[PDB]
Amino acid sequence: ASIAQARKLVEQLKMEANIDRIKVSKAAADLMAYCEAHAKEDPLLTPVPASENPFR
Amino acid sequence: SELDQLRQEAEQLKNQIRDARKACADATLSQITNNIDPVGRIQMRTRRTLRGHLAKIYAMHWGTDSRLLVSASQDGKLIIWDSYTTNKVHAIPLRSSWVMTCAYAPSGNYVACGGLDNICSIYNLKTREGNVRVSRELAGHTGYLSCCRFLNQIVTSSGDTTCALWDIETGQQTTTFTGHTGDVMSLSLAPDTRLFVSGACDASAKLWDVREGMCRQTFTGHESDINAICFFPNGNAFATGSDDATCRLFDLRADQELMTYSHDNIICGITSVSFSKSGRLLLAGYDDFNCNVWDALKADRAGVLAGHDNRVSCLGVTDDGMAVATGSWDSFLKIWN
Amino acid sequence: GCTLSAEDKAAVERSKMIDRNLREDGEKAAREVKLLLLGAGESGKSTIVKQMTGIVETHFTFKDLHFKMFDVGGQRSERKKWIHCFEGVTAIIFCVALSDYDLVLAEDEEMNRMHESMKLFDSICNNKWFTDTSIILFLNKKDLFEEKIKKSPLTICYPEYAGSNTYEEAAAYIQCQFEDLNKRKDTKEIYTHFTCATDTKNVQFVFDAVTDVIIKNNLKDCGLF
Amino acid sequence: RTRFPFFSDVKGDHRLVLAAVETTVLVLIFAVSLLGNVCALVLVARRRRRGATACLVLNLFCADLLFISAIPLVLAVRWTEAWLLGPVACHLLFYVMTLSGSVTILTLAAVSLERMVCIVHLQRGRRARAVLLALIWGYSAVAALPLCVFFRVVPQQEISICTLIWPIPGEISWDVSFVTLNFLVPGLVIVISYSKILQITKASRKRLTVSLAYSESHQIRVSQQDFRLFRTLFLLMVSFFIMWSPIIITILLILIQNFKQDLVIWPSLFFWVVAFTFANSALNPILYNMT
Amino acid sequence: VQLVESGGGLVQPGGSRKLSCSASGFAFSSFGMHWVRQAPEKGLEWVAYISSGSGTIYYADTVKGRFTISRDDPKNTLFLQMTSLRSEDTAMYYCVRSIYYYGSSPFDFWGQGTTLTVSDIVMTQATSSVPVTPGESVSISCRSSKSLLHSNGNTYLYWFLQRPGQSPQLLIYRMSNLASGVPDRFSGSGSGTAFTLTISRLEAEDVGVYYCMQHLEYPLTFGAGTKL
Ligand SMILES: Cc1ccc(-c2ccc(F)cc2COc2ccc(CCC(=O)O)cc2)cc1
Repeated sequence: ASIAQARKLVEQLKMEANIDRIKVSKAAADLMAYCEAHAKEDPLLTPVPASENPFR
Repeated sequence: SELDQLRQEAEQLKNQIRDARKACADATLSQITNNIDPVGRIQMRTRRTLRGHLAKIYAMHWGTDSRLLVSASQDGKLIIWDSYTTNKVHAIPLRSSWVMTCAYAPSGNYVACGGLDNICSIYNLKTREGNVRVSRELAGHTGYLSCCRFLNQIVTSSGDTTCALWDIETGQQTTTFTGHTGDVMSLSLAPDTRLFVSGACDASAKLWDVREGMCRQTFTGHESDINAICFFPNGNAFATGSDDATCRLFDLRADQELMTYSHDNIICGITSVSFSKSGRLLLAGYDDFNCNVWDALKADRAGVLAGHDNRVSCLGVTDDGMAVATGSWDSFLKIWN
Repeated sequence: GCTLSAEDKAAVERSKMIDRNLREDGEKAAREVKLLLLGAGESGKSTIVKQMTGIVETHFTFKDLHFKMFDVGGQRSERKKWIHCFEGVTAIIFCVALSDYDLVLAEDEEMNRMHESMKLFDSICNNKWFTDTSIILFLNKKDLFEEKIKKSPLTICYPEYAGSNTYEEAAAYIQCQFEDLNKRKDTKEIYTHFTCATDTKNVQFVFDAVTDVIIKNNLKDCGLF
Repeated sequence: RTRFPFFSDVKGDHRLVLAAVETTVLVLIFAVSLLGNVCALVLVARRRRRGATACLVLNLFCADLLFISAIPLVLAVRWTEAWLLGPVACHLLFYVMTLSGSVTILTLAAVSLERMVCIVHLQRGRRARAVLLALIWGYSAVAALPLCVFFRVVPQQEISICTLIWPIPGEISWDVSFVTLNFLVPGLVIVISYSKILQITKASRKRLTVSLAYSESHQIRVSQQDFRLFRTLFLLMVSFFIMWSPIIITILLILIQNFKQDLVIWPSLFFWVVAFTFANSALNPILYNMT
Repeated sequence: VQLVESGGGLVQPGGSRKLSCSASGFAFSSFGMHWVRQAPEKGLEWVAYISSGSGTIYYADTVKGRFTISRDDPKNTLFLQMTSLRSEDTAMYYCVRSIYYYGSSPFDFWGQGTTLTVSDIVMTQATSSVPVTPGESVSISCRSSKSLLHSNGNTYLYWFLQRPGQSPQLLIYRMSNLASGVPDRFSGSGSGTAFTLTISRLEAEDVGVYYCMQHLEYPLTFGAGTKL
């Protein structure tokens, strides 16, 4: 009886469709803000001096 | 029939979900991120080369102090590295040499190891006897173990299309996550360790809630199997690498894709994916022996790490963000910077 | 070694001892033969493993040589996601049953069983990870073959077959049909063998084939080949 | 009384053309051998970490560089005349050349024996290779020492030549010993090693046939494959005996010149055998690098 | 984990003896070992050291040429052969296990002692006695000749504790890290050449002698110690 599996899948899909969604512009702005508010704390992006570097 | 009615209702519901997803899209990330300053070009030199494995390396994980490493190779060995002095701290022999994943405890006390034996072994590094011994073997998966991540709780994914949250103190699965129709290949754990994500050969990634064991969301868009997955450092975005030579950036809040990172000169699949400490760079190890470094906030490429003689199998960026480890089938790890 | 502390020197010495142990272990593990055993359902692997939960490993010792047999029958998953883990095996032992004329698949009775094994053989012989690994082709249950062929003509499986309906002539045809699937005729060699249920020369044939493979590999990496 | 010069020619027949031709061929050999051996050596060094094998072939590759580095003095003397060169190099030039030749022969024999023991003794030390290389270099130095101390500059209008001075006794006692222990022992070593490799391969091939494992049109492949291996082994067998043989026969000829007192050894005939011997330094990186 | 010692007793001067330590309960083959004595003067003095794989042996300058240290892994034993025992070799010899990798405690477990009666960076420690009633914090000070802080960031200072009638035990390694099983009442700090150990709430189990030791370079030197 595959009815149980189909009903479970329908229930899961119905649960997933009750999630509110923000606009993609807001998420893009949040990603840009996080990437710009931590720019000074990224050693791979801005190379640190030889004294600072532990692998030199 | 009843089955057909349920199938058509599910199709209508999926259509509604798709319409909801597309009704909240206004501009691609590459159109809002068109006026920022480009990163340019990034050059990384091989600061360290870690040798000692006598077979293909499949797993590698960074310690939370950004100094100690663990690596798993098919010669039946799990090696822990100092990664500053290139010293070897521990060499752990495995009962099953078909290891395909390893994890490092965030407290530095335990290491996990699994593979084609369907068993996740957990080893205690800090004992009073001076040796590393098997603290607990976890069994219950019927397919190969593909990924494991510490949370006395560890979450593992298997080749039997199911994930499992365990309890190392007892040894039994406290939660079982089901819903994938293909082998689950990769796991990723949020920085808040409450919502994790698993990608499968179904070309889909599912977001699971640890506390309730219930699938919050499902993300699709790949045209082939998903091999590697990661979170953005703030835990609000995806990073999936698939076999169709494309990386993708999904968004949790918008439940939608943002960027696809692909180039015509690349035709081989991605094996590993990781971000930088601030999330501006996105690293990706490929099958053509090198590791590309994309600009993630934009879509352009930034650098290439082509100092490997075989397929790049595992990749990892420290918690501090200073260095990048990279393992390959040529049996050598390389710490870049 | 001049700016190192005493504890730093002791740590370096410990690391060197670890490397020594790793090198000894890897030298002890490179002197042993690794054979990957494949096959189809009820092909005869049960008799093959007797005559000599994930992966099933089996130890064997013949003369001064050690063999590791990697049965992978019990792991139902996506094969292409873990088959490359076995790249570098000395040989692939492929077992096929010769009694697959009147037998059909339980899931699909309209499909023949011999073609089902030919598909697996074609997929594993032409795989991109085993372009240089030799194949030892065992053909099991030749005692039921010599009595089934007299009542059930072999033409049911092969509409294009044309020849005498006897054992010694059909065995050659089936051997050639299996061997013709090799598209790499210069890098891979197939060592076909016809065996019964009560034969005791299978392990010697495996030893001979693996010694030949070892000789060819040693000639290849020394530059002479 | 009348010693035999080595590199000094009157050039009374033809004017300046022999010098040009010798100079051009010599520089061509210099360039081709240098480039071929340096590329072979860099590939071997690159593949050192990946192969992780006791190749032992790089010793031959570096040994040929000594021949190519001793070439320019001989070329300059050929372009010049009367050996317009200092007495110091007369001690060292032929010494380093003989050292190069002896170490090349010894490494050829060592490679052949290593291959024989590798295939015969089935695979499925490291410092021993280094100590054996040191041993062969030391033995070559001991054997070639007489050549660096017995050279002398003598005027032969008078013309200066650097030639060997020997006590008949002692000369034969060293020549015979050198040829026997550096061209008949390595020759037999390579002969027996390659013969054993061939016999092992044939034995395996004809032992698989007894327990039938070859179908029709597959014995064709193993037959065409058992001949492509015998040809390579045969050319490796014959190159050693056709490249290092002219120098041995001319050594014997020089020894016999003292007793015969004939004109068997011409000043022009020499330095062509030596050019042919230099050609071995350019031939070697081709045979022992078939990739 | 246990180390049981034997081979002591009264010996006439000019003779020789052998001390044997047997290890039971840990991977002895991966632990370096030290022999550290203590005269009736209550001053611990490092004597000898043998590496994990026996590939490195160190001695104190006083005992070179007369003491031989040797380990046997299959039977888990450690031997000190002593020749020409002078009258200054009356002590109670202790055996110490020691392990060296990134993040280890190299002096965690000590032996129990062998009485033997026969018929350099200097460590200046504060005083010999600090009489303090239980309940209040107690501070102990220790100073060295030169700075112990290495270029790699580690300062190799160790704080021990010997109770009346027992062997010493590790309290702090590298001036700031607390040993396993030691309550968080103890803490260590300092810099350069000046170091301090503070106990927030002294109880009846803190009475004994305290020793500061350096591990920057060999030989290892112990402080005189202060009684509490
Ligand atoms: C085993 C081996 C190795 C290398 C070479 C070799 C190669 C190139 C070359 F240019 C010269 C030589 C050898 O040089 C001499 C040797 C002996 C004499 C003796 C003459 C007398 O007795 O009058 C004179 C010259 C030969 C044999």
